[PDB]
Amino acid sequence: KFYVREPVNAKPNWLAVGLSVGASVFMWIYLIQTHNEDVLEYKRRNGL
Amino acid sequence: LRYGLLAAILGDKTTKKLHEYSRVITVDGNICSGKNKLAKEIAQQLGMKHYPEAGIQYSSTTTGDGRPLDIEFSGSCSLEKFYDDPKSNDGNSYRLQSWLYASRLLQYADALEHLLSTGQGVVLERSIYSDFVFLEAMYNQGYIRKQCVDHYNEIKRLTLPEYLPPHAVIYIDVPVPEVQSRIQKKGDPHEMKVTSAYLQDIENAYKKTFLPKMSEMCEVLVYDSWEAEDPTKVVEDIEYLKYNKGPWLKQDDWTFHYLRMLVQDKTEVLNYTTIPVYLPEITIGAHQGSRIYNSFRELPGRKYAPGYNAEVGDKWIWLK
Amino acid sequence: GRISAFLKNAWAKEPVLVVSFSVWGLAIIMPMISPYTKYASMINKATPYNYPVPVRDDGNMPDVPSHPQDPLGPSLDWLKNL
Amino acid sequence: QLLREHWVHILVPAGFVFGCYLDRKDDEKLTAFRNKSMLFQRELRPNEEVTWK
Amino acid sequence: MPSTFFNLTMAFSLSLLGTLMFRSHLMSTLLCLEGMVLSLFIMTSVTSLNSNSMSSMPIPITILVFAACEAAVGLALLVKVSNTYGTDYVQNLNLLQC
Amino acid sequence: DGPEKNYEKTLAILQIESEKAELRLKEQEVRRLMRARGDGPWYQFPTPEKEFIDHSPKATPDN
Amino acid sequence: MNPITLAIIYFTIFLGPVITMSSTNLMLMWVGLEFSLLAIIPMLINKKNPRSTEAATKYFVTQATASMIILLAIVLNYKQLGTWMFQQQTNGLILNMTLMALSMKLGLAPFHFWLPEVTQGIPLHMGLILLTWQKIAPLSILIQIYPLLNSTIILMLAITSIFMGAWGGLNQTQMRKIMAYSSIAHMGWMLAILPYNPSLTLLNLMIYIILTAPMFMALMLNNSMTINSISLLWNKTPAMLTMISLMLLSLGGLPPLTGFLPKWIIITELMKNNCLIMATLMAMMALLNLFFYTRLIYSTSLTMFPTNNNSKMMTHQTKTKPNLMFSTLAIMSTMTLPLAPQLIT
Ligand SMILES: Nc1nc2c(ncn2[C@H]2C[C@H](O)[C@@H](COP(=O)(O)OP(=O)(O)OP(=O)(O)O)O2)c(=O)[nH]1
Ligand SMILES: [Mg+2]
Repeated sequence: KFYVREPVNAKPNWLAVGLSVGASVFMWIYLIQTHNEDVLEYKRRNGL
Repeated sequence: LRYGLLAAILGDKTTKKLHEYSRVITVDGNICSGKNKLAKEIAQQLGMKHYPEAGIQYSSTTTGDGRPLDIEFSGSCSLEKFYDDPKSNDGNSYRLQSWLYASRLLQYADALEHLLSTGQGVVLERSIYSDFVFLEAMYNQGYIRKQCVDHYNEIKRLTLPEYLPPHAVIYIDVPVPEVQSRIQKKGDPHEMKVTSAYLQDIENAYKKTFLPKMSEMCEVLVYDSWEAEDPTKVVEDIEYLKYNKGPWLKQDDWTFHYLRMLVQDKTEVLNYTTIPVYLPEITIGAHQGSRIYNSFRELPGRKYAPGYNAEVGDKWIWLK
Repeated sequence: GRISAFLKNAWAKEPVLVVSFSVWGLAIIMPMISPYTKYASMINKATPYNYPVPVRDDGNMPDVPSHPQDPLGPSLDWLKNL
Repeated sequence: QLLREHWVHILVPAGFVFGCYLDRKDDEKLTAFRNKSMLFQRELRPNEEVTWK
Repeated sequence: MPSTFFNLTMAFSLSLLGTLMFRSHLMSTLLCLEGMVLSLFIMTSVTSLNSNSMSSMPIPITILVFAACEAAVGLALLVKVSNTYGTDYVQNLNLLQC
Repeated sequence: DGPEKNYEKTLAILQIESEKAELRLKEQEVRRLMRARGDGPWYQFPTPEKEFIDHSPKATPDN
Repeated sequence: MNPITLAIIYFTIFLGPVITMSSTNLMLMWVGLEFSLLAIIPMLINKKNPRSTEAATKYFVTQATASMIILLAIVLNYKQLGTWMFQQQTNGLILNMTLMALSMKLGLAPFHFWLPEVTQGIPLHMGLILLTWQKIAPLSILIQIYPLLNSTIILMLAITSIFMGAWGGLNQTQMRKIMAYSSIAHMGWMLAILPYNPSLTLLNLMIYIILTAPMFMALMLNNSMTINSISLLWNKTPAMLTMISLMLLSLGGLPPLTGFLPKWIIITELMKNNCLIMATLMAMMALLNLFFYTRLIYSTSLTMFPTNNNSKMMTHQTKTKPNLMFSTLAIMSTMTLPLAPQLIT
């Protein structure tokens, strides 16, 4: 116990950490799926 | 959860958490006349938070580790040096006055935040409303100059009307020879080097100027030492004291909320104390400011925001 | 219990706001309850403020009547029996 | 612990390798006239498929 | 109708020129503003009635309501000026120059 | 690598830049012509919609 | 203000320009303009001081006169064409009065005399609200009628807007007045590019908004009203001077900052439409704008002005004030120039 007042960021905001990590993971997975779907759609449309 | 508009919506109403003893009480008096003991006893037997006199190291004690910092970080002004030589050419007197007013403003903001957050009353010793007494005493003694007086008055006009006046002002009237005798009996060798002209200037500033401006807007409780030196009649008067004047009656929940935000953000509190008015008494050059600010930054626990300093044991820095 | 007591002593001390709020609620709910609500729109539709322009028929439509005194068409017997 | 202490010494060589890689990518991108310049229009050797990579 | 519409447009122009040439009375300035508002109402109403535009006769009602709320706001501002300065003189409103 | 690689890379770069030059000149001409006489996709300024016109028979026969 | 009227006032402030942009009717764009004006007036008179009352009164009378001129133009168009939209053959007098009144609403010169004074005397967040949000709706009305406007009148209004804005921002010291004449110069640039390419007008508007937001956030961090007040920022918040310098150089239009891109593409399109003299004069006045920006940079970042004694206590205290989207807007307003083909359309 160093600071005389309890810091706001003394403990990590676990809800914020979980929401941010899950959001980043979700956008990464959705990005990979949409990129693969766009590649497949482009190849199907152009006959490649 | 940090206090804010969302907390006010979900319910953090100051008027809901108020009670009878939720009062701002300020004890005032001359240099050495029973001011500390009476405030402590009043707060103890009224269940109120006692705030002693905000010294030079008030910000040092209330921020960080709470140990007193070096003098060059805490104002670079010495009360002992002022007592030894009040007319020094380096402007120690006005630097001490401005630093003590800033400390008193921070203490008043802390007390107001505590009262608005917990509902507990506060008993301050010599708040911001009775520091112009010391200002005018040094001006009438020739210790400071008219430019310093104008700058202090400008800062007081900038910061003072944003807060609420105390509910009660208990004053200790005391003769200058009695103050001199008590100062001699205390034994501080720097403190015996004070002049009866300065003490009379303090007492005259009190009687002529401080008591009336408290008088038309809050409850004034002048007592002698013998009316004092027994903290039961004063508390009885506080009990049988009616608050039917001042701006405290006109305050409602949202005014309390905005005042709570103002006193909970310390940067807005000390915003106008650092106005760019370049008096040579308080102006600090770029090189000295650079060195002082840098050394305060490698002071332990002050390099980063609180909770992010790994040298003092803060954990989960990478995760937050 | 407490809610019933609150409306009860509200009605005791001041009935103006109670009557106004009850009239407000009744004005909301009664068009959703009464069976005559559609009949106002039917009457407003049936009221002939404009000339009914005759149509040139090719004989492929038998629902339109050739004569006003015909059984065919939107009669207002419901309006007469209303 | 040597890799932990001297990890700063690989950033500039990594940038050099990355710059060589990007030069190679630009070089294979600008192949619209490979073995098509009239100064260097020659028949391909049987042991090779491109004049330059 | 063209002569009366020309008269209405000249009335609007005169009210606009009066608004642009200030006198000591912000009340008089607001009155010139409603001279413009009233001229706008008559031109809109006469145009709608001449064109038989029953779909657009609500437009005068909307301009009246919106301009009336705007003038209520302006009257509140003039009340604030009269309270802080004693009077509504526009030359008292000049300390934002520097 | 050799001089032929740089030679043919320069040829490809010059071809790309010349094609970009003629494409930019043509799009200047296209935009100028279309703005002067809007008849293609670009510079199609709006026009009130015919779908909001009443076509039902009305009270006045002379419409 | 209690949260009920705070929500109502902010919702109407939001709703005004939204109705103006979403609306295909001249009447509805008008009513959105006075939703914006009426809803924002209590926010100017929120502080309840004589300067705020002065700013609110001047702002009200200016917007009321301009709104009445707009309604005059709408009514005259309604008589002449029988519709509620300047379609193709409305009168040039009507269109010029519309442009006149929208320029009066925007505060560009020679109708610029109220904007520095209205920006002064109000809090910094209301200066940000004004100088960013209150201009999208008049720009929306201007963009909807781009092929009908008068290029001569627009070019005169634009070049004098940049002239007066550059000279004012050169003149004063106050941060709010500096930002107001900066706004006048930038609206001059947007107005000049309006008749030829409204897409570049929108691009310049977004670049100016994402440059104006972190200026105003940085000012609100310490309520620095003055050049001296932002000059002692090194003692208060030293971790911002680099971004202050970068964003002020971006506001000046210096490459490789992304604020060079609006001026560059505007000059390019103007030269596509052959107004070389106008483009040269605009760029020289932009150099004047960059001059007062560079003086501000010299005051706040590259030199170190003398400080006070209570700044030690202010450094003793902590702060959680600066919000998360300050850095995002700062980075997007500094280092976006290689994405110029993506930014333009
Ligand atoms: N110059 C100056 N001196 C001050 C100021 N505030 C307090 N002091 C001095 C007066 C005393 O010598 C010393 C301690 O303050 P006190 O008034 O509390 O004195 P002390 O604790 O000795 O007596 P007490 O029983 O509390 O009244 O600080 C101020 O604003 N200016
Ligand atoms: Mg004491």
